[PDB]
Amino acid sequence: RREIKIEGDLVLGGLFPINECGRINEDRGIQRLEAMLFAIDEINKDDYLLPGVKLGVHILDTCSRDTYALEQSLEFVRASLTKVNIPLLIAGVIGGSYSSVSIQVANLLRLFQIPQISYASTSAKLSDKSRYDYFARTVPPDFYQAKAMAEILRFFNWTYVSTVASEGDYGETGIEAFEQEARLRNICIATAEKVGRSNIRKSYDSVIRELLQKPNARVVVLFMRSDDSRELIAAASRANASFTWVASDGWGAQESIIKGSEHVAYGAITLELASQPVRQFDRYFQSLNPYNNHRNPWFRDFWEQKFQCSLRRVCDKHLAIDSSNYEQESKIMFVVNAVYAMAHALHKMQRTLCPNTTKLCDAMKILDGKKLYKDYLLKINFTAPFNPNKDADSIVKFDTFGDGMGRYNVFNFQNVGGKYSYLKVGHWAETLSLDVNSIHWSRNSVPTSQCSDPCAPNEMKNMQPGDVCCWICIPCEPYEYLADEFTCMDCGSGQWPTADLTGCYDLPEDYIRWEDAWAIGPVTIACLGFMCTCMVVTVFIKHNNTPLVKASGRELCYILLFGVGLSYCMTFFFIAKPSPVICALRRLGLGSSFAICYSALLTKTNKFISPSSQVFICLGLILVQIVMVSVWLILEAPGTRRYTLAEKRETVILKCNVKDSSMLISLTYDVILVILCTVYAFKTRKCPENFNEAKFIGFTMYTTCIIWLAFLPIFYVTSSDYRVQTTTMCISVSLSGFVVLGCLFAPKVHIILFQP
Amino acid sequence: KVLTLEGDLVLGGLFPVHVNEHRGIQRLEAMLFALDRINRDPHLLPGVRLGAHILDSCSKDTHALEQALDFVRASLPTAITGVIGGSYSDVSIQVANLLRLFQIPQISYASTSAKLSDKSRYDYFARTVPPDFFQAKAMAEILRFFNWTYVSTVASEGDYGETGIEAFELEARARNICVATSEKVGRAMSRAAFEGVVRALLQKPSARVAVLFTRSEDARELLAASQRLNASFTWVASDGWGALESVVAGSEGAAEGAITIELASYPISDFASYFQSLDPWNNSRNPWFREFWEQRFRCSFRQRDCAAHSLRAVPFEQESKIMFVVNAVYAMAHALHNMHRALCPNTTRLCDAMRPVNGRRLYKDFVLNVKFDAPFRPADTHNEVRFDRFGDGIGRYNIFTYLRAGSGRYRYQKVGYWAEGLTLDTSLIPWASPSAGPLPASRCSEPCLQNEVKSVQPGEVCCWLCIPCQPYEYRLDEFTCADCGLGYWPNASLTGCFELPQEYIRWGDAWAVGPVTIACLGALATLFVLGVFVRHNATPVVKASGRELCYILLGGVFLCYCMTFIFIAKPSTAVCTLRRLGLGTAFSVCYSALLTKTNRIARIFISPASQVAICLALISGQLLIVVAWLVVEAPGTGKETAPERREVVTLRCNHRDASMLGSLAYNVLLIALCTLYAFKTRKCPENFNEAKFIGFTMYTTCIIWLAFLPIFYVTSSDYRVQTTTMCVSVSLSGSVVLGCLFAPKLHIIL
Ligand SMILES: CC(C)CCC[C@@H](C)[C@H]1CC[C@H]2[C@@H]3CC=C4C[C@@H](O)CC[C@]4(C)[C@H]3CC[C@]12C
Ligand SMILES: CC(C)CCC[C@@H](C)[C@H]1CC[C@H]2[C@@H]3CC=C4C[C@@H](O)CC[C@]4(C)[C@H]3CC[C@]12C
Ligand SMILES: CC(C)CCC[C@@H](C)[C@H]1CC[C@H]2[C@@H]3CC=C4C[C@@H](O)CC[C@]4(C)[C@H]3CC[C@]12C
Ligand SMILES: CC(C)CCC[C@@H](C)[C@H]1CC[C@H]2[C@@H]3CC=C4C[C@@H](O)CC[C@]4(C)[C@H]3CC[C@]12C
Ligand SMILES: CC(C)CCC[C@@H](C)[C@H]1CC[C@H]2[C@@H]3CC=C4C[C@@H](O)CC[C@]4(C)[C@H]3CC[C@]12C
Ligand SMILES: CC(C)CCC[C@@H](C)[C@H]1CC[C@H]2[C@@H]3CC=C4C[C@@H](O)CC[C@]4(C)[C@H]3CC[C@]12C
Ligand SMILES: CC(C)CCC[C@@H](C)[C@H]1CC[C@H]2[C@@H]3CC=C4C[C@@H](O)CC[C@]4(C)[C@H]3CC[C@]12C
Ligand SMILES: N[C@@H](CCC(=O)O)C(=O)O
Ligand SMILES: N[C@@H](CCC(=O)O)C(=O)O
Repeated sequence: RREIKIEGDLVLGGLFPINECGRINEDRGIQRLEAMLFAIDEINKDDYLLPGVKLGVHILDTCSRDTYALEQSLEFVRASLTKVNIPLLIAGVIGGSYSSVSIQVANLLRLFQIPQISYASTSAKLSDKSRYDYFARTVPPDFYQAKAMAEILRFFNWTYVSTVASEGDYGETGIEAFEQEARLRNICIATAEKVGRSNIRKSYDSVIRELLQKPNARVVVLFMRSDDSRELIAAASRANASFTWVASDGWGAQESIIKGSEHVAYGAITLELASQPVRQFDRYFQSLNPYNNHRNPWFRDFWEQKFQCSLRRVCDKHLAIDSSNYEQESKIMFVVNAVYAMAHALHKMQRTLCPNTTKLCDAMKILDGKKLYKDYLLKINFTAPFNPNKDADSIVKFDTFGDGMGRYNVFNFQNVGGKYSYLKVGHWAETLSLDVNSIHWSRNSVPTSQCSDPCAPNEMKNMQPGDVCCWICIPCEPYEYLADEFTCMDCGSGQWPTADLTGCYDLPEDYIRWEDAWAIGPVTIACLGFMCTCMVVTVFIKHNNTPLVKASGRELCYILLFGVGLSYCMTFFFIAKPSPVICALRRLGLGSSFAICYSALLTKTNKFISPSSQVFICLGLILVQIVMVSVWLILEAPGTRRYTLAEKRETVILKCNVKDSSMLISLTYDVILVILCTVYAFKTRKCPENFNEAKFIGFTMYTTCIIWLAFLPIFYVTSSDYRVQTTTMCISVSLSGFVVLGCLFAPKVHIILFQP
Repeated sequence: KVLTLEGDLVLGGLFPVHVNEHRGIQRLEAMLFALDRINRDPHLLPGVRLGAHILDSCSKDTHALEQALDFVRASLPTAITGVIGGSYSDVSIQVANLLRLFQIPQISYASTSAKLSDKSRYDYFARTVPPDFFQAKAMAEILRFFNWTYVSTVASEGDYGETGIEAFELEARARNICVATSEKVGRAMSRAAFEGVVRALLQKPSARVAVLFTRSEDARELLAASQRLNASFTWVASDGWGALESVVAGSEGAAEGAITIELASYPISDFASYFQSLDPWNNSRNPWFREFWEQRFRCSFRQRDCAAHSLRAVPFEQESKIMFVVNAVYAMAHALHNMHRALCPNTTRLCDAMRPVNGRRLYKDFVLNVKFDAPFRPADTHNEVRFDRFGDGIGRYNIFTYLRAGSGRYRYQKVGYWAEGLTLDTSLIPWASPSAGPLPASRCSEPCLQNEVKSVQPGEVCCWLCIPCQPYEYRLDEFTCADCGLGYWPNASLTGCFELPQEYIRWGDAWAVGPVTIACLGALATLFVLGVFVRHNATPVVKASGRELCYILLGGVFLCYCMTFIFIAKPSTAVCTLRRLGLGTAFSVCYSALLTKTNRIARIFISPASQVAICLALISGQLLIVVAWLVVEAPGTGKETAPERREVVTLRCNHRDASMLGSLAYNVLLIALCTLYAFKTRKCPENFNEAKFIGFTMYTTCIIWLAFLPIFYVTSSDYRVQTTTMCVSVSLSGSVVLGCLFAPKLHIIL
């Protein structure tokens, strides 16, 4: 048990990590330990701060272990019992550097009402004034640093990063805080390792191997204590790591962690608290030798370790700590400020409470913890002891919970000129102030987030593979819509995708549209068919002018003219828009006109009142058969005008959508009766008065059978594909209405014979 | 001073000896007796013997810290596997805070405070006595089982009351129990303020039960105030008024039937014999027994005036908590035995692996998962000692319902117990079956028949009005009157919104039996009569009116006659379309039939082949208007044909209702042509019987026009009997014209 036992009227304890625990820390333990001694003597040699009383110390060691800290911390509360190495009363102690050390000591000291303040315990678990009530700080908590790292990553467009932490209370506490900050800035962590302080071969190699097996993430964040950073860096050299490490205040600007393995830490970003170096402490440390520093038991080991010799065998014993081999620790001003916290607080508490004399009055024999800490420490405001500035940064003030203020810096490992040294790159007062001067690993800032890249709305298939938070883009949606991130839904078969891709709107179908391309072809025949009706009307106009008695066509010719007159008109409906009224009339018009014309010819071929009634009866029998099937077909007219030709939504088109095969089936028996009556004529061997007309009937009907037997296969092969294939169907129907006019021309030429 | 018992695994104690008699000495002797009995008892640590390290607490936090520092100064004395203490909440909290850092678990026996139930701050702390907030679950269970929902919660200013009330409020949400009002009872704020606060609790006559998480004095003074006000209440009180006759004192009040939750205890018989046998000579281990003997018996050992007095005279009674100390010490012993049987299996003695305390694994694994049998059992087979995952014990509560029927007053009678199950003996409660209810606190607007329901909750959560919508407004979700079918009452299905397709088609006679039979009879007679003239086809033609007029007349009468019969049909999508087509063609042809005949007479004052051409041309023009109107109108079935407050009665075509006005307009053109045709006739001499029929037809059109006005107003919104009757009149008038047209043929043939 080696410790400093400087006595005095009032004793201020301390806890420093001198041992890293055979080895001795050179920059974190000894440098901070000498700062407290330097501040203590200045307080004694002062006139405007607590005069007449000398301050002693009870500094101990922690070995960077929380369990060992508790055993040493028990010495502080020894003098607070008074029930039974004489103990000394301690007004307050200085907290340990590590967060884990501070937590264990703070919990123990809370019960005995012993105030404690730290200089480097930047942990977010503390500062909750419900458990660690008697604990103030000079440094900001561990949640501004998480924001600083998130801002740095977002500034360099870094998204895919990996994070590691230590099993100590400092490790996992800040990782959780970093999680929300990463999620807010649209970035994610690859993996969240939790490595312990056990060894290197068991765990450190596995952690590096996991990062090495996936070279996709080139930049990682090192949120670990300084104790665990030394061995990981050495382990990285063995595995030949080439990462760009982003370190917290743990690594900081230390030049002892990277010793012999600096070839892997190239271009590493480290965050360290801003602190102006103190010039007075430089003279004290540079003129420090073992021959005049018998107060420090650990100085002999530090001298034997920093300057390799024995007090290389025995050294010349003349060399001194000079600027050539000595650098100022960043967290030295905090230690000096920490010592002055009690020095100023006790001055505000001793003189004010006992204005009669500037000494230890009888009221100060027993110290208090509630009044000393809550009232005085939380409001103490005083300028920096040894600093050339008087701005807001120089003055130290405790917050509501007891803290400092965010002054995180952005260091960089920026080897230049053959010398390995850190160099300042930015500042994080409240805004990003990084300047682009860092010398990165190879030739520029390493790029990351190659697992996910900005895609285009054309694909919209942001599916997630087995890993997490990095989607890869693949084309999907063959004219579909994507209303979700990773799904390509199939839209309606009769619709077309929108420009915004969030929906599938109904494309405008194309009808015959009258004046158009070859689809307008049957319209020309329909117009020609209208002229045929006018010619038929002209024949009818000449028919009533003294009709021939021997013709016997008093009304059968008119019915035939009526049959062929609407045959041309039915072609107009078939080439018109697919209206519900037209779709119903298309089937009825074609069947009625064909049956009526065929029936009239059959009746004429086979007094005169009975054939007219028979012609109407047979035509009516077919007509009532049409409406018999119409009620099962036209009843879907409200549901008609629906899109069809749904072949992978390849430009679907709208049509009647009902009675497609039924209309073809309907025409089957319409012509079956016609052809049955055609063959029953048997050439109609009769008198020559009507034999020539019968020969015309025997020729027109014979041609009608041939064209009908050939038209039906044309209808089947042209099914679907409207406006390109239905045009042939419309052309055939118009041709079907045109040819029957040619059949009606046989009576016309017979009437022409009568004319002259 | 320090009490040390020779052993191997020394155990710690923190009883508040300072000299306190009924709380300090009793439990100390309890654990000493338990340790002595278990040292000689087999089946638990046969080789290794437990020790004792008893340090007083003085009921102070600083003294507790100073004494407990001894338990951590060793193995930072023999390494202590654990300490037993926690008589006071503050002492237990301080000791748990001190001992959590050194990984030395403890078991408590009397720390019932709810502040120690969180493992975030006290990770290595456990207790045997249940905390004070487990009574809340029993409260809600007994309240729900007794049909009580409206409660008047009463709290206390202390931490106990606040924790109990917050636990009860949190746990009552799952029990469907709402707090009518929440109040506070301070540490005796004022005598006159208690009347005000009890009035604030009793402001609602609906609520009759009141939770009473208050201490003994507060409950007693509140009961006194209630008795002064002379109010009637049932109080489901807490451990503060737990089977205590001092709290009720002599003020009976309304304490009858007040359910009380009281902690249970074991009547240990072995400990009584041991405790009655202590003397200040043989029991030299105790360093405070001399002071206790001096204080209790009022004598000094120096004066030699203490031997006469002895404990054999004064009766001995346990303070309802000696069981907990024995349970805690035996839980520690069983945990140590489980260590021995799982860490030193080869050797029955203490192996080298048990030299460390191993407190971290011990408490987490084999302390919270112990199920040892009940020790010193009075044969009540209760046991059930098992610390939960929150490091807290469980126990049973003996319900003590207040009663005064047997002893007159102050008779606490046990009813049941709460041990992982609610057990109430209703037959023992004074509110037996022959009573006007067990003072039902009940709820607010809760009992409803579900036929009427609003469920808006104007006030409290339990309060919800059940008022039905006036038309019942197709209520589906029992919360908002929906509009699935319409704004009136539907068939309601299986208690939900619906849309009944029910409607009247007027098929079974109804109020139109006459017109239905008249139309069919007239149609058959007219068709048969018309065929008589066609039989000859030679006699009428020589008297003019050839087959062209005969065919038109025959077609006209057939169309109008059949149009009357088609009216009686189901108004489907086809019927609405043909409804316009019915009179759009039948009335057109008959009007055009007489127009052609009238035009021929006017033109003669001929073109027989073209005589029918002009007649059908006018008919086709009327059909052209009909086809052009029906496509725009698009006739369809109309669901809305009933008034706002009536059910669906008629499903008449809504489109045809507007087309009905146009139907008269369509018939107006036919009527206008008929009037113009009649004027063109002028004189009608010789065979002109149709002129009289034309005049009758003009009256018929006027009658139809006269009957057309009520169709828009009332004749369409009615049961359609009048609408169907109008078709018969039009058909009959057309048949009357036919009777006045083929009147010559009726007489010439005869
Ligand atoms: C507008 C259209 C659709 C109405 C229905 C068709 C009409 C115009 C047709 C169908 C049957 C036809 C009749 C059939 C037979 C004869 C007998 C003849 O000696 C004179 C013409 C006459 C009387 C025809 C007139 C026109 C007629 C009535
Ligand atoms: C002249 C002979 C041969 C045929 C009789 C003419 C027929 C086919 C014509 C004459 C007037 C035409 C109508 C004129 C206007 C419209 C409105 C339009 O939105 C749908 C088609 C529709 C309803 C037409 C249907 C066909 C129609 C009724
Ligand atoms: C008298 C002889 C020449 C017969 C004349 C028939 C005329 C009037 C008929 C025959 C086919 C008819 C067309 C058939 C279909 C349509 C499409 C519809 O959306 C508007 C009306 C329109 C464009 C019709 C107008 C009238 C029409 C051209
Ligand atoms: C005239 C325009 C508006 C429509 C023409 C449609 C054609 C295809 C149809 C529709 C209704 C049909 C008429 C309906 C009823 C009859 C009565 C029957 O005893 C002879 C045929 C006849 C006269 C039909 C002839 C063909 C017809 C006129
Ligand atoms: C709108 C429709 C219903 C009007 C009527 C159309 C049909 C049924 C009509 C129009 C012309 C009529 C024909 C006209 C003339 C004659 C000659 C007569 O000696 C017998 C009846 C007969 C043969 C008729 C039969 C019915 C007939 C064919
Ligand atoms: C004017 C009269 C004398 C002769 C002509 C009658 C014609 C127009 C009638 C007779 C039967 C009728 C059909 C009967 C049933 C249906 C089914 C319905 O879902 C749509 C209308 C439809 C398809 C009707 C259309 C019109 C129709 C074809
Ligand atoms: C007899 C001739 C001259 C004229 C009448 C022709 C008939 C067959 C035509 C003309 C107008 C047509 C109607 C026009 C519109 C509709 C609405 C649709 O949702 C169902 C079919 C329906 C109801 C049609 C049925 C057939 C119809 C009634
Ligand atoms: N400040 C770091 C460690 C400081 C140091 O290593 O000096 C922590 O959170 O413990
Ligand atoms: N249960 C009380 C005291 C227990 C007792 O007095 O027995 C507490 O919170 O400490």
